[PDB]
Amino acid sequence: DLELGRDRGRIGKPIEIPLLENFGFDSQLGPFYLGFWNAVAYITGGIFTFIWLMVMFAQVNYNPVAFAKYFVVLQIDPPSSRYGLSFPPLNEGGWWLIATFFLTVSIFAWYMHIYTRAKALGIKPYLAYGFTGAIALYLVIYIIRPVWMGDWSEAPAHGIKALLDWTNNVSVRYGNFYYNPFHMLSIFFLLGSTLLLAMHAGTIWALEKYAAHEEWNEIQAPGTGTERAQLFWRWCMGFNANAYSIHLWAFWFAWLCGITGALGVFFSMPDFVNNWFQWGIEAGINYPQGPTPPV
Amino acid sequence: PVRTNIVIFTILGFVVALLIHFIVLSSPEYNWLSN
Amino acid sequence: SPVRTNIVIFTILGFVVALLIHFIVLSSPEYNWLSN
Amino acid sequence: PRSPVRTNIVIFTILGFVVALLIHFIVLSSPEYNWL
Amino acid sequence: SPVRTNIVIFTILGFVVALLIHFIVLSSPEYNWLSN
Amino acid sequence: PRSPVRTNIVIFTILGFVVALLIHFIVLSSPEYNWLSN
Amino acid sequence: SPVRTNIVIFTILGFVVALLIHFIVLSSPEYNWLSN
Amino acid sequence: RSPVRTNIVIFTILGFVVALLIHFIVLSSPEYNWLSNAE
Amino acid sequence: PKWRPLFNNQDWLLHDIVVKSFYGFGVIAAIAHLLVYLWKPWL
Amino acid sequence: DDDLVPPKWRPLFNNQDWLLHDIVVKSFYGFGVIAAIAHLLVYLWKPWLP
Amino acid sequence: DDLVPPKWRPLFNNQDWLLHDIVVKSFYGFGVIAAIAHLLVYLWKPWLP
Amino acid sequence: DDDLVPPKWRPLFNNQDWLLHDIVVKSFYGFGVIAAIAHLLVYLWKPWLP
Amino acid sequence: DDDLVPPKWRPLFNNQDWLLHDIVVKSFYGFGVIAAIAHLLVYLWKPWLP
Amino acid sequence: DDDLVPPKWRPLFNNQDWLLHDIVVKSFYGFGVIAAIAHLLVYLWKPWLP
Amino acid sequence: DDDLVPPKWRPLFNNQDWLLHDIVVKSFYGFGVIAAIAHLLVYLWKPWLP
Amino acid sequence: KAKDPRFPDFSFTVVEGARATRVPGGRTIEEIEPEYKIKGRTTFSAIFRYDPFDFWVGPFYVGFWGFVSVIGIIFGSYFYINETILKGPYSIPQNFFAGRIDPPPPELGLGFAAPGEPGFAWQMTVLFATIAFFGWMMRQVDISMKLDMGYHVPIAFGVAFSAWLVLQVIRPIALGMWHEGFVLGIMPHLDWVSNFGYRYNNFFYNPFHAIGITGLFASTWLLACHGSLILSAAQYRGPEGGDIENVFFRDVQYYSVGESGVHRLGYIFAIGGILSADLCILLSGWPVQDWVSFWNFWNNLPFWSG
Amino acid sequence: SDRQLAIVVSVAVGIVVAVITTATFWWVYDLTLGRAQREAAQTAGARWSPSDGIKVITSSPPVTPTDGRQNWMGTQAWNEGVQAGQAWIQQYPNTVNVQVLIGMSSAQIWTYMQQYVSGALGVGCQYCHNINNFASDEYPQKIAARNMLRLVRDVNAEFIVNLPNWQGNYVQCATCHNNAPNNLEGFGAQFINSVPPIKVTVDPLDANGMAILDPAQKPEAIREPVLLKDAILFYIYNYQVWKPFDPNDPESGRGSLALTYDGGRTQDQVTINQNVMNYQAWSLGVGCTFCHNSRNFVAYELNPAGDNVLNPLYAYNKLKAQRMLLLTTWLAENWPRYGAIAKPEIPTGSGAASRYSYQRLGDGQIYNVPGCYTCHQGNNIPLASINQANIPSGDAGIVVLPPQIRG
Amino acid sequence: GEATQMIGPLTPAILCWASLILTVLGLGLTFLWTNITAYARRTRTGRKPTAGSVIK
Ligand code: HEM
Ligand SMILES: CC(C)=CCC/C(C)=C/C=C/C(C)=C/C=C/C(C)=C/C=C/C=C(C)/C=C/C=C(C)/C=C/C1=C(C)CCCC1(C)C
Ligand SMILES: CC(C)=CCC\C(C)=C/C=C\C(C)=C\C=C\C(C)=C\C=C\C=C(C)\C=C\C=C(C)\C=C\C1=C(C)CCCC1(C)C
Ligand SMILES: CC(C)=CCC\C(C)=C/C=C\C(C)=C\C=C\C(C)=C\C=C\C=C(C)\C=C\C=C(C)\C=C\C1=C(C)CCCC1(C)C
Ligand SMILES: [Mn+2]
Repeated sequence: DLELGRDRGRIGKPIEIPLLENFGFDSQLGPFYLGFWNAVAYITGGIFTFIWLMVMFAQVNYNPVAFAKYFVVLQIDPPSSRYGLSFPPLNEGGWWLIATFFLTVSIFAWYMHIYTRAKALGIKPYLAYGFTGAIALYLVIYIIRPVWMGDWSEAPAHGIKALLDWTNNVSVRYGNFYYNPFHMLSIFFLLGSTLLLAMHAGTIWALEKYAAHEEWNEIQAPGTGTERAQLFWRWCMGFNANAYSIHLWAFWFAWLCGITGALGVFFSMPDFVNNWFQWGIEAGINYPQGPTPPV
Repeated sequence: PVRTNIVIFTILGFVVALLIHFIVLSSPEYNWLSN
Repeated sequence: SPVRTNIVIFTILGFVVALLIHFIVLSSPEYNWLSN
Repeated sequence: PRSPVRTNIVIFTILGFVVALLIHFIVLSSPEYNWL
Repeated sequence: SPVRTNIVIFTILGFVVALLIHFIVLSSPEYNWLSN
Repeated sequence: PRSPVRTNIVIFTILGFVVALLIHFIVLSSPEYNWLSN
Repeated sequence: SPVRTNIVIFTILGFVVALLIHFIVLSSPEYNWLSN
Repeated sequence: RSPVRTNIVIFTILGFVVALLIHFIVLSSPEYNWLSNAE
Repeated sequence: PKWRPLFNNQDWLLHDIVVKSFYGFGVIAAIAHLLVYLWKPWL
Repeated sequence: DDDLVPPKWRPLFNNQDWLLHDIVVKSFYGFGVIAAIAHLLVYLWKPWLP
Repeated sequence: DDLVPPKWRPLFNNQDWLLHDIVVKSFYGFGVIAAIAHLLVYLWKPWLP
Repeated sequence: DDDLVPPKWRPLFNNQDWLLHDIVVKSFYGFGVIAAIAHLLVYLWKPWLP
Repeated sequence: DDDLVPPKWRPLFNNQDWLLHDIVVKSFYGFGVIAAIAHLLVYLWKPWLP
Repeated sequence: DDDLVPPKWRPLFNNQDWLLHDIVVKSFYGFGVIAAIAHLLVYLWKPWLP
Repeated sequence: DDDLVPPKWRPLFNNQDWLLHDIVVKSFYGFGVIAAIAHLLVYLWKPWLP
Repeated sequence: KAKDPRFPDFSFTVVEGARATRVPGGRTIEEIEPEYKIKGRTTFSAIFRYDPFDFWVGPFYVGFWGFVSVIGIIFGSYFYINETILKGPYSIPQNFFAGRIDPPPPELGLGFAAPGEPGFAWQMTVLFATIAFFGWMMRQVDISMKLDMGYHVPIAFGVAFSAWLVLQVIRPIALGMWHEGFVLGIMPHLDWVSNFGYRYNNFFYNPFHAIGITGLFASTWLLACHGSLILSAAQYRGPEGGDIENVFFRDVQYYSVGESGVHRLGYIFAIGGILSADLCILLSGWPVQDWVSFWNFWNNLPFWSG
Repeated sequence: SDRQLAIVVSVAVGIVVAVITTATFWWVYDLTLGRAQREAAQTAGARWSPSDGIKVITSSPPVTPTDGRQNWMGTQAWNEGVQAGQAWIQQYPNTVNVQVLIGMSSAQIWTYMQQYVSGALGVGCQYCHNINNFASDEYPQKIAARNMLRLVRDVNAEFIVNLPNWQGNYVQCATCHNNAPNNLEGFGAQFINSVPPIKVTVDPLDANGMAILDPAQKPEAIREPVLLKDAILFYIYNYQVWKPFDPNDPESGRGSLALTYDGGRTQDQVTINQNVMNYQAWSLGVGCTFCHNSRNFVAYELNPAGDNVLNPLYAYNKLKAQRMLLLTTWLAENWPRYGAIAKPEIPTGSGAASRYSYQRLGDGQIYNVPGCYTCHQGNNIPLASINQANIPSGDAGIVVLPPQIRG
Repeated sequence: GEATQMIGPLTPAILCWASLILTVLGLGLTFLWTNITAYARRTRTGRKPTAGSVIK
């Protein structure tokens, strides 16, 4: 909310590409807005990107061809379980710690940037309230669970293939994450969000002819376009949701996925749940296992 | 012309100080919090 | 002059720095007074 | 503004820095030529 | 108006290039200055 | 006198550099020609 | 009628099929002019 | 008019793809391998 | 200019480009298959 | 305008696409000649067809 | 408004024609230097024979 | 209406901003004074430096 | 508005940004000498370079 | 506006852009000649090529 | 709005943008000498090219 | 607004006057519903002149395809309940989670079972569920032509139906056995989804699975951002009415894809990921049986040997 | 029915063309690759016969030994070796120097050796024997063969005949040699080309089941950060069981690779463990559900529920894998005793084996130790292993596999 | 019963059943609320707008 800039924080002049209008997309790349918070976010993100890329590059002994070849499988490891929450020497966890701190600062600065910019323009800051869910998931996974168990070693490594490896490792270590009451709810909300986006986007694209994509003008005054969507869904399944209600559904279905699932990640530790399949056995939802070998 | 350049400057003065402090603290002998 | 904005940003920076310093000092393996 | 030469120049210059970086890194990763 | 945006990109390029070889030199065990 | 000689020219320069890059990299990856492996 | 875009697809198709044929020929153990 | 232009492009794409795949299949065969035979 | 309300003299030229190519395709392909199968035949 | 384009192909073409396609065709035939030379000279090195 | 070749009037103006000329001349400069490099590397170590 | 603001920093400040800034100055300086005692107590309990 | 600022630095400045900006140099330098003293004491504690 | 430009490159270069092309052309040789000297020096250290 | 810039660079830029493009050149020249003196100390410490 | 004359349109038109039918307070269900109840335009009423199915029984449009879907729903649900919840390991409340239906045995191959053999239930349930889903597909097609709309919702539901059809028909047909489907039952189907994919050595290293994961996550992110934008800007009444949304994103994300653009992008985001997931399932087991070592070709590529 | 019938005609035509082109493509596949694939597939899955090694013996260039031995490769050398064996068994019908194969006549020794010791290693008589005097041990290769004959008896009797659901397969001389005398491959191409080059820290399990975190209490090879492949090798050659399999509880049978229990390791060690299990899957040419159920990797199911993606023989395979992990740690422990020639430096060039099959054992010497892929080579049942149903009963079976090394 | 894997004072079966029941109940209630307030409502009190069209 310092906003720097020349003209209300915006530097430069708009750039217009008329080709994008043909496919249905807006033709202007606007003036760039530089504020305090987005400047901090950009600086911290650049530092994090530099640290990540350079620590990966040093592992292949600065070979560009080997860097390109092994870029996906290269990773930065967190501190080992021996150090707990302490600061290890570099190249064995210090690099991970510095990069994680700067990434957290970048995320918080971006949240402040969107909150401030929504307030400045007069609209309500509902984009930041929704970003709070992704922030919660990231915070839990990276800091809160590791700091709670006192091991940095349970946070994901800094690589493209490292995230997939961490997902598989966490699921395997804590017993078949499919038996997670919150990861089940998380899957419900995520798949429901994808389904919701599919139906809503398909409806609006179909009703493009009736100016149903002008949602701002149809919230206050529906018109024939909104009606030929409400009736479509009412005839399809027996209930509909006007322009305002459907966006509430979208926002809530998207946000709840972060919270229900941050809870799932948080509870997956020896203090609360160690075996999720044993949890399901105690819940009686498993198909019965069977006899042990005779021997 | 100069207000932006002051703020940007500053937030660099801060990020670089944080970076050097972390690198100094992570080094084994220079760790003053382990003894 | 953005005196109010600078005041708020300065206080938030102080809070963040104090939190980080407390975390780093308490997590260090010499100063965690959990030996009592 | 009779020609885009004032922006093409920046593209050529950025082409120079990237090629210099790539060649420098390739030579630095050579076991023969490692100077550090 | 004349382009005077080079000054900003050029300062950033200087910072990035200086930070690059201040990291590469650290990675080298012999040229390290932070062990003892 | 309107048609995209410039657009074809700027795409005719990137393609050659990309091809040369790749061509050089393959010959450097061959153990019998790699100069920086003696 | 599109003649200005069917010769862009023509050129890309020819270039891609040349790439593939050279790659396939270079991979054969009897046809390998580099590693021999 | 009705569509005959889509048919022309689809037919060319299908012919090219089938020819490429059939060549690959022929090339993968030990007997018909022509760029790998020694004696 | 064609008693064929489906094409027009334009798009019944384009079409015709495709209708030749096939005739040359058949002859050269038959020659290639004959040459190949004349050197290592099948059943 | 269409003065250069031959009269048969009035529907699709205009003047400049005729020139573009003509240079494309000439490039294609020169390409074919050079490729034929390369294929013949390669066949004398290591035949791939008995 | 162009003094380009009586043939290539429909596509070329002096500005674009001058641009096309430079890259045309540059391509043949590329050619002789690439021929020099290929001939030199062929004498150093033949690959194709 | 900026009689309280001294002529020195008149254009950058008005009455309310100056009033807030005086409070901020006192707060920061007392903050440092308490910091001195805190770091003194810490150093006479667990010296990290020599 | 433009008197305390110079007779050369005038298209680039006015009174308020000249102050607001003159404060920064005094902070900069003063930090700087503090940092020099801190670096001297740290190097006395242990040298990192021969 | 275009005065010092060569007469052939009038449609493309006015004074502003031509005076920039001149310095870029010069620097190319100020980033030329230096690079050749560097390579010559590195060559007689260990030749990469026979 | 310029009356200090050299004659040949007048049409390009004014006093405002060339006054700070003397500050940047003074930074570059001097940034160079500090870099050279710093480099020589390291080259005496351990040569990296023999 | 500046729609690039030298390229094909591909953009909407707004037909004649569907911009002035906007009542400033919203119409009730009473006036809206009779307006667009035209009697005709059905993918049956066009071929066969005059069809019925006691149309509209409440809020719902019955239709011929609705009847087909009702028949399929009744029979498939009967079979699935009768041998998932009725017959299972534990009590009926607990059997909901743990009940299962298993595919036919391998030696059946591609062929029907008998009314009582181990696999008849899977075959009948999948056939009747496919019929019900097809009926729902064509009912959605019918409702769209009722209101003169695009068929994008039927197309996306067809993409989902294509995922289901791949999984339960195409891969079993291509591999020659019905003993390649997936178990029916909420927790048994999770167990199957685990074991399949673990038997291919860490399904995470599937390229098309990664593309589908990206599509899913990006669709959720787009939904969140779009909902937040509309909810925040719904209450704004100022200088720029609808552009208050474009300028806000241009301040945040320096493109601000338009109002129609975001919906088109969401459609592509939702459908492409599921299409890639279909491809991943199709390629899993037929050509390749190991996904970790499938990347063995990456090491031997010409430019990477050292 | 207006002129819009054109689109449906187009659809019908494009469906017909798709049907005919797919049918013709599959006809071409049957005519070229389907035929070629099926002959090649028949070769795979067939057992190993003594003729396989005789063919490579007789169809190889003669070699010139530098250590004072005659050429042992080639049809002529094979012929004269067989003729000299005939002469020797004519001279002495009773053996005079056997120490492991006690109780065999000289004719059965000749017959057993010329098949299952010659084809097994793909070398002629001249490798270890002296043609003129057979019984004399002149070269270290014969001492190695003696000790390695002892290894067959020990390994069979200690691990193989003990296996639950044994199936009947013994280990002969060809099971890990696979018609190759020396420099055998311990890890396949999938392992070397599919394991990422990253550095990891591995925490071994203590005898009670807990982890050892401080480096000073760890085995020597893992006290420093190591590559993933080297940690895989350490786990393979340092495997122990701290919770012996008790059928009465389903959470038993946990060894050095156990993760999900009350004590437990962190998420990091799952990468190393899963890479070890990936190597095991690659060695046998099977998936992860060959022994495990993805719903929980701890169970020993016996009769699993979902059979389409699982192996019905789940628990027996899991227990066999545990026993052979113990076997390929016992081999590392006792390799110097069973006649293995120590290598000075790890061989490099043409003939070497992947650099991972060469290990530095306890007495600071480099050996070529076996691995999981050595005896398997992509098959869950080793194709060079002999089934007891393929062994004739009695006099003829003495030639095939000796009862002395049967266990 | 002694459940080893407890999340606070919550048995596994209670947590699963409560999660399912709460999700279904909430979904039904939100469906009813959304369908009721879709169109403008007409009664003797007044004409309530559709969902949020009177910025109050
Ligand atoms: C690539 C697929 C595989 C995966 C993901 C996998 C995963 C795992 C995991 C997570 C464990 C530790 C589980 C624990 O808590 O008990 C484990 C252990 C084990 N696995 Fe695997 N495994 C795989 C393949 C295999 C295969 C093919 C076999 C059999 C040949 C196998 C045999 C075993 C055995 C015996 C154990 C117990 C080891 C121990 O107790 O020390 N695994 N596996
Ligand atoms: C064995 C033996 C015998 C030896 C071992 C050898 C060894 C290991 C030693 C190595 C030593 C090294 C490498 C020393 C390096 C010192 C450096 C880089 C100092 C930089 C100072 C930079 C300084 C003071 C910069 C000051 C900048 C100022 C005052 C800038 C001011 C300004 C700014 C920023 C904005 C605008 C206004 C203004 C121009 C006034
Ligand atoms: C590798 C294996 C294994 C087999 C082989 C693999 C294979 C697939 C194909 C073989 C070959 C190909 C495709 C060679 C193709 C080469 C080309 C097209 C190069 C670009 C050239 C032109 C060049 C660089 C000249 C360019 C333009 C220049 C120099 C400057 C241009 C201009 C622009 C930018 C505008 C402003 C300034 C100016 C007007 C001067
Ligand atoms: C024994 C009898 C005894 C039968 C046994 C079994 C059998 C022989 C066959 C079964 C099936 C077939 C018929 C396979 C045939 C296949 C295909 C799909 C070919 C590729 C085609 C496309 C061809 C050749 C021509 C293609 C495309 C062109 C010319 C593109 C053209 C055009 C562009 C791009 C747009 C407009 C302009 C232009 C006309 C130039
Ligand atoms: Mn919308």
